[PDB]
Amino acid sequence: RFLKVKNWETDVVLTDTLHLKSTLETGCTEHICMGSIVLPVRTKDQLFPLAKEFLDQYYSSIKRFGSKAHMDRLEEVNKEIESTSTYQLKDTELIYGAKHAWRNASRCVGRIQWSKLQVFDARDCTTAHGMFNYICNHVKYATNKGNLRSAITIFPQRTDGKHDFRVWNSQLIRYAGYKQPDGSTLGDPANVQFTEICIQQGWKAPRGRFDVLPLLLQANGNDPELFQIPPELVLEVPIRHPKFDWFKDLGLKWYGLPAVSNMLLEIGGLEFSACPFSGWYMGTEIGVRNYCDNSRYNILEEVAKKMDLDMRKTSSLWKDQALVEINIAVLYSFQSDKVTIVDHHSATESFIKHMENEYRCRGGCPADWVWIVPPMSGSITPVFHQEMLNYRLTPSFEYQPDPWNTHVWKG
Amino acid sequence: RFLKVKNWETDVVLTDTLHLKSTLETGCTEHICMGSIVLPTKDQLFPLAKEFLDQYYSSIKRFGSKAHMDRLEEVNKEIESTSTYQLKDTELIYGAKHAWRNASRCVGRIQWSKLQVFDARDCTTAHGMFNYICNHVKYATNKGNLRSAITIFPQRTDGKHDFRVWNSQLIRYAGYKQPDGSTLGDPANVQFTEICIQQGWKAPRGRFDVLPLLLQANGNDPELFQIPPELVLEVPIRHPKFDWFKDLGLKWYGLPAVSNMLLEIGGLEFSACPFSGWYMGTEIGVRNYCDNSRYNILEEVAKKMDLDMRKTSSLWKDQALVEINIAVLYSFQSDKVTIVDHHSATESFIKHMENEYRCRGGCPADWVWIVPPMSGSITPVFHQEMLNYRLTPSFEYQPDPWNTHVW
Ligand code: HEM
Ligand code: HEM
Ligand SMILES: Cc1ccnc(CCCCCO[C@H]2CNC[C@H]2Cc2cc(C)cc(N)n2)c1
Ligand SMILES: Cc1ccnc(CCCCCO[C@H]2CNC[C@H]2Cc2cc(C)cc(N)n2)c1
Ligand SMILES: C[C@H](O)[C@H](O)[C@H]1CNc2nc(N)[nH]c(=O)c2N1
Ligand SMILES: C[C@H](O)[C@H](O)[C@H]1CNc2nc(N)[nH]c(=O)c2N1
Ligand SMILES: [Zn+2]
Repeated sequence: RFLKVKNWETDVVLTDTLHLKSTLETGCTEHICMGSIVLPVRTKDQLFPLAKEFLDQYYSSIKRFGSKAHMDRLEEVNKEIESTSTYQLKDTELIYGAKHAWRNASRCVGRIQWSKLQVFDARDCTTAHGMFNYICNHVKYATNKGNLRSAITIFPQRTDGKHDFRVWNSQLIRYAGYKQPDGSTLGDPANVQFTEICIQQGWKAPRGRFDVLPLLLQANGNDPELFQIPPELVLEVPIRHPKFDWFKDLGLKWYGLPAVSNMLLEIGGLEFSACPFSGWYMGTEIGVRNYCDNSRYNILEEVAKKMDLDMRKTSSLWKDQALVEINIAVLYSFQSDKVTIVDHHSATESFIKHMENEYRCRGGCPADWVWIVPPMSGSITPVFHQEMLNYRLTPSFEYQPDPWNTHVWKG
Repeated sequence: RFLKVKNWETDVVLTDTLHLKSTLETGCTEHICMGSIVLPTKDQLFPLAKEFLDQYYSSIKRFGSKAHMDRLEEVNKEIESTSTYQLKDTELIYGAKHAWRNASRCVGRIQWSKLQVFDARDCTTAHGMFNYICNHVKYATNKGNLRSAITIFPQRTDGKHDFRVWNSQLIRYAGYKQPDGSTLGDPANVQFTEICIQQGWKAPRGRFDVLPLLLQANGNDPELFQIPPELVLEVPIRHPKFDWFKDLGLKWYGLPAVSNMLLEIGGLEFSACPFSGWYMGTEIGVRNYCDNSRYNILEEVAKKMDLDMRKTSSLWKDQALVEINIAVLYSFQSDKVTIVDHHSATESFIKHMENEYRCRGGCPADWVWIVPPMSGSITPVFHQEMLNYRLTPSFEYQPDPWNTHVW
């Protein structure tokens, strides 16, 4: 079967066949769409088909499908599964698999970049100290003094589900949040609960507005351990505005390195529960969401007060006005310090070229419109006007429950 | 089977049960989401009639009463004998209000129970259609104090006698492709303008020419009528700070009046059912003015503001966008023509969703349409999970009449 998508600005129509390779389920049915819902231990029996389907894809991609090497590898994996209940990926398969999980991530606007990903194989790691070292090397490499390079570090896969590797941080670099007795929050409200865990685990909190959190790292199902990232490895950008000289005195800064650490990477039915990955920011992530969400730094009012905007009626668009100036400030600041960042115009235009290329060479590009459209100025970006199809391909990144909810404390 | 929706700003979780009463199909499957796609007999009729009459009688707390049973009987008898049936006035009004209540793409549904219904089922000719539509236009406009209204022409019979308003909205501007290669006016209406010209309209050939109505009665060939100019309330666009803004020569009409949809009530199909409310400011300022395939004015405005248009990263487009939208709202407000900004409208919709969840067990909503086309995440709907599903009575898209009509 063929599915068509239309761009309503260009009338360009594309045809999807790749959706036929999807088997995992969406949340939707013929009677309900769950497109805006945020969140909508394996047998031998289920594992070999998953391994086979992955190795078939890998061997096709290298133009060796049905070769002796392909068949010998299926045979070798089959025997390893029957003998040991699992199997190990070759380094080449791991690299391919991690690049493909990114290529297949339908909520990611930055996928034009998917084939340039540095993969750090950390499957020989055994302790939380070893994980700390691996993560430092990833941060230093990816940062590259501001010229950011995408990278992922892949710790040992799940075995019985009782020996998982996990990074408890949701991203490698994040700012502490502290709920005050008077109900206000100091620092980032998104990280209050994780900050509390850190403190209980014995972190000495500086209690400021931008305290970089310590890593909490679990190796081999053991209780997690605290480590502080060397501050010299944490690149930060003070935020200022090209015209408004009072903007700097808001005291805002942000970190350069966005590095998601709470997702699970599935390749060939194997589960990598600790696979931190990093790219670079699109400016709206910081300027729109991190600064302006009501439940985050929530700076809209203070900025609009300083701009002397008419704040008595929402219809003056004061919030929209302040929003744009904050976002100019973020892009200006990153650019002035030579830290990689991309604006939402450039990123979405590149995504559309990526998507057309995918349709032409791969037969499709699963994309989640709800997430791809930027959180400001939606319809003046080309993605707003682009019909998209969302479906689930493996290899994939997946959500997983936060580890403090599931961990069995050894004590 | 019982579904939860969460707001990620407030942590409020609501439980949806209303979706189980859902009838039509979404276009999604378990394998593929099509959430972003813009367009995804006597025997058939009585179940549809019964489903509707049951909900109606339920709504007036008379479910299972003799009057309920008697009406179901009357309607069964009428379909068996005539192949169709007629709605009572009370039913028609309930149906129309509920079609709006059910419109998953409409942010303005807090208003759904205040809808003036004009019953034009007695209409027989296109001149009649024109008269009904002028009265709707004048009633709804109410000298700038807009009032929601729908006018309902006769229902489909054998499908060869359809009433249709050929126009996509009662009030729209002409578009003309020029020797230049550019487009004069609204590029969204080029094809329809050509049809008008073909049918005999003398086009003034300007940037903002109000199109004539093309009305089809009883499946006859459509006829042209110009809406009295004095009934079309328009607003010149100016900016409260930028003196030069007025010289762009921009204006928009005050009354948004969708005329191309099909209203389905109790299985009956009302193919001409123009309805109107009032504008959310972004509809004009973001979409009508700034879409590349619409009036596409961003460049011209940015230039008048003397922004750095060298690099996308200076956010020149974003700056100009906010200003264009400030001007739209200020102009409508100064001239006292009802308008709502996207902040106030989405705040109201969240309140309406809570009402619907508490009082009805849910609210079908299409997030892709509900979130405004600028400043998405600074409106509360962005952080609200929504479930989209199709309830009847409903408004539905239908084929453009010119592809369907035989002359
Ligand atoms: C290289 C520059 C990149 C840019 C500009 C970028 C951009 C983005 C943005 C804006 C989002 C939405 C984030 C949000 O709203 O919180 C996102 C989501 C995501 N991206 Fe990327 N991305 C990049 C690289 C990467 C890399 C290297 C990977 C993995 C190898 C990745 C995988 C993902 C995944 C799995 C999501 C979904 C995250 C979630 O559900 O929490 N991206 N991307
Ligand atoms: C009273 C003020 C109203 C407001 C502020 C409002 C708001 C809106 C907005 C912003 C849209 C999206 C339009 C677009 O993006 O092109 C919309 C769509 C829609 N509304 Fe409303 N609305 C109002 C009244 C009504 C009424 C009175 C009805 C029916 C009686 C209605 C039914 C619909 C339907 C069916 C759609 C989807 C239209 C389509 O798919 O083309 N609305 N509404
Ligand atoms: C590699 C890269 C490049 C550019 N940006 C990034 C940062 C992405 C961070 C995502 C942060 O999102 C936070 C805030 N809201 C939901 C949460 C992420 C999330 C939450 C849930 C429940 C599910 C899910 N899939 N994803 C990473
Ligand atoms: C009553 C009211 C209140 C506020 N605004 C309005 C105006 C809505 C007009 C809708 C016109 O929009 C045009 C351009 N994009 C979608 C399209 C309407 C539409 C188009 C298509 C192809 C399908 C569909 N269901 N609906 C009406
Ligand atoms: C409820 C809704 O799906 C939620 O707020 C989503 C919307 N779109 C998003 N888009 C991105 N890129 N990131 C997000 O966190 C969200 N949040
Ligand atoms: C492809 C995509 O669905 C299309 O551009 C949509 C997005 N959201 C929209 N939202 C509204 N309110 N109106 C629209 O016309 C659209 N267009
Ligand atoms: Zn869906």
